[PDB]
Amino acid sequence: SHMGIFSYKDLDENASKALFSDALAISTYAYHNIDNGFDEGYHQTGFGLGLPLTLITALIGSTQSQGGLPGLPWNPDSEQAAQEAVNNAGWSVISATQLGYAGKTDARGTYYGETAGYTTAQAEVLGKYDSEGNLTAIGISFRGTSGPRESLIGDTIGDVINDLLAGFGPKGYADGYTLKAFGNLLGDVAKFAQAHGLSGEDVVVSGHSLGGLAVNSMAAQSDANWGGFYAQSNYVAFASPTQYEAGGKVINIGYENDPVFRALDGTSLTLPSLGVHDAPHTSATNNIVNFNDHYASDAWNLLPFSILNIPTWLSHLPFFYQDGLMRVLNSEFYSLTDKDSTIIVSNLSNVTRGNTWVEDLNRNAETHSGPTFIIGSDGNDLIKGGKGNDYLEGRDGDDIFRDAGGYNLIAGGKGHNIFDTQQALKNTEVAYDGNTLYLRDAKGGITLADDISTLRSKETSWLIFNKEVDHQVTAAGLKSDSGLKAYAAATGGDGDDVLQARSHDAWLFGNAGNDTLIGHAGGNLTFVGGSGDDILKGVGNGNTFLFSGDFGRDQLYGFNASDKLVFIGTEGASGNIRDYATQQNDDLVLAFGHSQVTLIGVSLDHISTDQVVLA
Ligand SMILES: [Ca+2]
Ligand SMILES: [Ca+2]
Ligand SMILES: [Ca+2]
Ligand SMILES: [Ca+2]
Ligand SMILES: [Ca+2]
Ligand SMILES: [Ca+2]
Ligand SMILES: [Ca+2]
Ligand SMILES: [Ca+2]
Repeated sequence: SHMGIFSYKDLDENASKALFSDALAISTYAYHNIDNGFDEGYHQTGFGLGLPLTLITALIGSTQSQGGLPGLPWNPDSEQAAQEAVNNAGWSVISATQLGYAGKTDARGTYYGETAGYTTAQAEVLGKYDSEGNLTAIGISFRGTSGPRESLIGDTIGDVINDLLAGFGPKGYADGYTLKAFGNLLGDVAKFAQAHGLSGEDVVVSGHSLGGLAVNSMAAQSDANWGGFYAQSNYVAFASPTQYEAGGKVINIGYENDPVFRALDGTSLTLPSLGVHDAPHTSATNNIVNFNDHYASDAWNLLPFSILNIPTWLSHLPFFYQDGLMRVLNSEFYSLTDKDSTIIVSNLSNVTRGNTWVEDLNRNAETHSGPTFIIGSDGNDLIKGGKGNDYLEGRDGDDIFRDAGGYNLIAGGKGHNIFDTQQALKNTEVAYDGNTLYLRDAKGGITLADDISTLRSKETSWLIFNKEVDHQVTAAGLKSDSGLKAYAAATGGDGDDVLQARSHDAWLFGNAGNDTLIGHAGGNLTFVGGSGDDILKGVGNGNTFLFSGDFGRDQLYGFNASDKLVFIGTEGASGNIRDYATQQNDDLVLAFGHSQVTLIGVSLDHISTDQVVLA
């Protein structure tokens, strides 16, 4: 059973999604929009010849963004923007007075580290309230490296000393950070929580980079300190160099090409710490790619990947975490993902998005495996899937998709979207159920694609060896300069349809409703019952029975040794059909949670491996 890439402990899927959303919001808030100008600059001028301009904007912003420097009257107030965002997510700062806290805070309510050597640490304490004003949850967020704009340089230097001691300092240092920085504050928050009827489980703890380290540190101290109040608190760490994994308290989320993420092994410095360190960790999402201008560039990657290579730090910036990971969370394919799913997140500048394909380069990382998910932007994307199984999501904007093989799901989203086969149309079998385009390649790989307006092929002749040809996708067939080409299919509607294959039908599409799909003597037919509970009557040899998503409860007659079952984007993580199977007398039931198919008069030992695809 898939629980989502951000699944946490034994929470149900909706609860862990809500926890993740809260964590990322408060983690982001701790930076007070310090990287607002970098965000604008990067998207406007990029990371290549325009990099000098990007850096200027990072420092002093514009009329539309605020860079690192405070006090420029033509910048917008990015700190107010940051407050609005965290308040919108349901969270508001709790004052030192409410907590009865005697330590240091600033005019924005931020809490400061308590011990000498830790006085540049920053934390935020926030509350979530019900519609009647009662406190229902508490959020604790630790800031990564940096500080308030007004003391940015001095504060950053103290942070850097803390960072260096975590890597090269005494054993125990990382573990000690949060206790030394915020030991007293955390005691007061616990008493305040208790006073309001809350327990440790009502607390979310988050933070990014050095803040992610602080999350792991707090978890590491939580069994013994503060009366054990926070032992069962919810720890969500972003871009942490460290992992605390004893007791399974922390989820460590980050991008594999972020050189800070997992830089330390537990808390230990190792040789990979100064190079590529992609050995998988049990608490971590090990295979999410930040597909940005640096990752995309062969020229940038002539330099060795290392935390000592400053350009590689592009992938670490908080705005990439906020924007990119919320798109993962909100993906149409989220319920199909697991902790270690390969996910490629489009994070290109406006300079490169129009000429660079988002694809799994597998750069500076262990070899990827399993299905690949590629998440587009709300802009116009170019997205390319590989030879294995792919889930491609365009979102808003006019997107163009390519894919090199296997079994695939494509969601074009809003906009005018195009699927580009890169070869002669005659090499692809094409059909349409009225909403979804079905494409089968010469090796039998099948793609389902939603919201595709145009199918693009590449044609040739003795005269012009390359010509792109666009085919408008319509209910009546593909329309191009040559005319209208009908689909070789029978297509039902929302009702309970009876569909009988005609001599040249290659597909039967029941669509919604409980349909009856009847084959023919020549076989070689693909049955797609669609949603609802369908009856599939196989006749002859070489038939394919196809099932995707929530496909209802089907009954399958006439299955034999020459037929094939294809499951794409269905419930369950296993790639072995035996795991789904139960014999009920003479019938074989294959169960996919809320969906299932019963093969009438079939036994499991009569089905060979190559008769089933689980994609
Ligand atoms: Ca700081
Ligand atoms: Ca990896
Ligand atoms: Ca898009
Ligand atoms: Ca593919
Ligand atoms: Ca789109
Ligand atoms: Ca129907
Ligand atoms: Ca149906
Ligand atoms: Ca069905």
